[PDB]
Amino acid sequence: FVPMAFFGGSTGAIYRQFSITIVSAMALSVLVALILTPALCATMLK
Amino acid sequence: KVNQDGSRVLLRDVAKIELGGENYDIIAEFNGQPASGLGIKLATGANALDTAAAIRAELAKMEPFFPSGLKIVYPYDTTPFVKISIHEVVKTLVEAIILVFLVMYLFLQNFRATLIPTIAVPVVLLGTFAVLAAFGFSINTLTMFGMVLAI
Amino acid sequence: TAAAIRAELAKMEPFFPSGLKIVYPYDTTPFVKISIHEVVKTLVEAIILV
Amino acid sequence: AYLFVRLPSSFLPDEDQGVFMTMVQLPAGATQERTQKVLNEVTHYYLTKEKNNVESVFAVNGFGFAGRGQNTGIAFVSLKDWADRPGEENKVEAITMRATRAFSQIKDAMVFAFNLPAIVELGTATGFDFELIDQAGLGHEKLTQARNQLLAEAAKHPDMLTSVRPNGLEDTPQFKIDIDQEKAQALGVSINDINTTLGAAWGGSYVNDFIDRGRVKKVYVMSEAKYRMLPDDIGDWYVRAADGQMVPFSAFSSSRWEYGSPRLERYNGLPSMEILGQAAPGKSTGEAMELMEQLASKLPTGVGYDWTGMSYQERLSGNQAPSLYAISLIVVFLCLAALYESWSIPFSVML
Amino acid sequence: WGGSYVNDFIDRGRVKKVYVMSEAKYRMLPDDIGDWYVRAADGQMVPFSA
Amino acid sequence: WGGSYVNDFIDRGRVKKVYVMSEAKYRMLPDDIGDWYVRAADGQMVPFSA
Amino acid sequence: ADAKTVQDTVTQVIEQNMNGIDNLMYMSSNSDSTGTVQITLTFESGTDADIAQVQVQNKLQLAMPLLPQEVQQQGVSVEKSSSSFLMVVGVINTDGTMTQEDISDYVAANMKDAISRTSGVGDVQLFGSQYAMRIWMNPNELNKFQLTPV
Amino acid sequence: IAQVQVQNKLQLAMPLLPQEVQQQGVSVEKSSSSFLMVVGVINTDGTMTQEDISDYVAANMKDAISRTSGVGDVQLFGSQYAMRIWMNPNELNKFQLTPVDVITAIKAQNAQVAAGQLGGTPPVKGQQLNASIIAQTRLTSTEEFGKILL
Ligand SMILES: CO[C@H]1/C=C/O[C@@]2(C)Oc3c(C)c(O)c4c(O)c(c(/C=N/N5CCN(C)CC5)c(O)c4c3C2=O)NC(=O)/C(C)=C\C=C\[C@H](C)[C@H](O)[C@@H](C)[C@@H](O)[C@@H](C)[C@H](OC(C)=O)[C@@H]1C
Repeated sequence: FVPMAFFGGSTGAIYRQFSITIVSAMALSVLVALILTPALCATMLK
Repeated sequence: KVNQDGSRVLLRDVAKIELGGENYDIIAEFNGQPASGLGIKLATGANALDTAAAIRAELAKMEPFFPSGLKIVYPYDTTPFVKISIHEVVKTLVEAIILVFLVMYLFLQNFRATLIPTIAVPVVLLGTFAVLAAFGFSINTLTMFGMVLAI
Repeated sequence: TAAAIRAELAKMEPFFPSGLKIVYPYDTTPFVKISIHEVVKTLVEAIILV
Repeated sequence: AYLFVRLPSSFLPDEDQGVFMTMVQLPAGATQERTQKVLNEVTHYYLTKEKNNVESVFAVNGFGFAGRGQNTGIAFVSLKDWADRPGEENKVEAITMRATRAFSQIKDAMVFAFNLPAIVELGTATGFDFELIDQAGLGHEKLTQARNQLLAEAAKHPDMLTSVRPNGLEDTPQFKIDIDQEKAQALGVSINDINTTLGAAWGGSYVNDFIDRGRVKKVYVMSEAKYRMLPDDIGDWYVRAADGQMVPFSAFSSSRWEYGSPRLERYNGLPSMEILGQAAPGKSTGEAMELMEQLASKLPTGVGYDWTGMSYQERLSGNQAPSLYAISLIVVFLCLAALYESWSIPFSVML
Repeated sequence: WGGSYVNDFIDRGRVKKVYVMSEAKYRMLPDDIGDWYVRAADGQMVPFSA
Repeated sequence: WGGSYVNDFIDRGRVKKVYVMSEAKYRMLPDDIGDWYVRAADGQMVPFSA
Repeated sequence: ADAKTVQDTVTQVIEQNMNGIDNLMYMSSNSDSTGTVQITLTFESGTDADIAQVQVQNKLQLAMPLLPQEVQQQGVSVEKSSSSFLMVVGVINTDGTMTQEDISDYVAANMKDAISRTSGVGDVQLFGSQYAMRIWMNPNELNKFQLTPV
Repeated sequence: IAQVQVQNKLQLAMPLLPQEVQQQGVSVEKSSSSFLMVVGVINTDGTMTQEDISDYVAANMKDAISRTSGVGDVQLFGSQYAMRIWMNPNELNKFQLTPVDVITAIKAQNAQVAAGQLGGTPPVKGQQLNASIIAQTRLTSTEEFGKILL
């Protein structure tokens, strides 16, 4: 996802936008995966 | 001038005098009827939407005191699109999290064990908007489809 | 911003009247390009002698 | 491999934003009264035909988007809601189209009507912006014809989907008046006295401010319309000489018609001349550009050129794509290798 | 002695200054001053040292 | 009556203004207007009441 | 003024002073045969408009004392906006009680000045004109009584 | 920013400056001190001279160099072309003339004049002709400056 935020030029800041949102959020996914979903699973399930 | 006899010559004697336009280059009309208007361009770098809010808010203050039957009408204007526009995409962002609740039902089949994956989707998103905000970015079309793809 | 000079001068050469020549008398810039080449040289030697 | 190569690229899709524009370009120096005729003809087409979509038409005559004049006007068309307009016959992508062929027919002057490209404050309208430039003080004449040369060659080469035009200079008949300083300074007339008269009456004068209804405004001396429309009206103006005797213009003047420009353009400080044009469905955008430069070498001496707008943003953009995707390939590999502890297992997930 | 910017004119298409000075002669030494005569009400040129 | 600012002069190495207006004695009451005369076309002093 | 005269009297004089301006990409300009210059300096992307505008201005200013009194009089203007319209605002009268002449003027005198002062409004265009005291001379009369427009 | 504060304070002085210094100069800009380079320009074959070239560069290449990326100020070694009247007092005083008379004559015989148009701004309802009126014009040739009736 990141190598497109490195386009530069008039485009670049078009893509740079996508890249950022996706690579953030995706980290918040990995972060949440380890905190919310592990508990909250073992707090409600089966 | 005054001249020999008592007759004096006033300006009015050698020229019609009337209230009239600084320059007659621009005649407008709104559906073939008599009109006027301000054509407004956006300050370089300014926020289109925020600025429009104000152009309106000012106009708001001006109406109470117009003459007899003078009405503001809003011809051209890009603003409402951008609004409807991004909001349509925000719709296709809710309904997609509601349509992930269902597919977590045809494979799981529990009221409160379907949430655990669908209640950790709009957690991850809400926090992006926040990270967006930190990194100075906007909620723009590019930035929403960035989130629908994210889903 | 010294490429720019010559890249512009380039541009305005062809339309010069008969027998007009740009010369580059006093220009501090090829000193930069050497000064730096040298200090790269000592970087490889510095690796070499280690 | 193919499919990919058998696919056209692009930037961002056009969108029906529920508003569009419509130009009105009259043949340079045509009366505003005539420009209204067009405008009204335009107004009614929308208001009657497209009646099911067009909710409002704010038609403005006199207003040039980069060229003020009597020969120009613009119409701001706003449609009803997107809801009330099903199917692509009710999108701007066609509402326009139809209107374009609806005018650009029963006419004498050209009437471009179109939806403006989304997210493209000058970006990708896959045309080019050739600026034709004078670089040895040739003059306006030369440059005009020098461009006519390039313009006419570009005609011979339509073999690359093109529409190569200028930005509407096109000289226009204008009326010279040569005051005879000498005849005047001999008839006891001051040139200044002459000058103000012709000026002030024919191009009004801004004298000073007055107050109208608590606002400061401006005062203007000028002629009345009907004593300044045809050249045989300069007859009407006399001018008082020092002996008090009233002399008529035709005693220190003289005139003949001529051709001159109603718009002088310049680029980077030099008299220039902008040429637009494109590559539609056919050759590459940088192929077109190339040809242009080559016949731009044929052009007479002292004539040069440069690229502006979108054609400036072509020859720069940072560093391409299959290069920043090779650095992605490498970087994805090493990551899997890193995880899987091998050079071998990466090729399992990358494939 | 100083010259004076008067107007602009159009040289080959580019606006340039239009000055008015004096040949270098009668614009050098303290006696040159004498050479310049100033007209008067009546109609007589007067020696600058009047 | 109001005072007018004519131009500058240098006072001890410093530029400073030069104003010009009626001494206080001749600019107090409406009945003081009388005092002021203006040289007309032919060159005869005229009173304000005129 | 006529296009050539606009150019050779305003335009040329202005361009000639445009320089030592950071991040300047290129500079195009028009001279109408209405009598209207539009010199427009495009800046490299990322550049600070606030400053770009500052620098553009500091040069104009050196030229200013050289433009005809007539042009100063009208007010030369330096703005920073997009070429395109953000919006158009319409004003009509439903009684039919006012003219095109009046609605332009109402607008001008009563509504324009604040919108243009509104932060973010880089440019305003008045579709029509404010009033002015119009002295439409007649040249026969003017002669009858032995008077020039002077 | 430094540029700006400097320009902001400079304004408070401007009013108090001789309205001749004002009438001309006053510039505030980001100075350096050392020429980065000195691109000079010669002629190989007598078709050009000091004044000849020193004006080519002046009026053909300076403006664009002085406007290229990264470029600071630009000191031009020599001087651009000017219409040059070199007065003769003996020939003058002979025909009973002061340099005034000359300056006047120039100011009067070389100068560009505005002049409105046929089919003007607001036209009489009929009307079907619109074009510029081109009055007096600027003098371009060493020769025409020769013929200034004095
Ligand atoms: C790709 O760009 C397009 C849209 C930009 O979008 C938009 C919103 O922003 C614009 C910019 C930034 C311009 O700079 C511009 C412009 O410079 C121009 C006209 C048009 N004016 N006409 C109307 C009345 N009258 C003032 C003169 C002519 C424009 O409308 C625009 C324009 C707007 O439209 N040119 C003139 O005013 C002059 C002095 C001469 C032109 C003569 C010929 C007639 C034109 O060149 C024709 C052949 C076409 O070139 C255009 C119609 C283009 O459309 C197409 C299909 O090619 C148009 C530029």
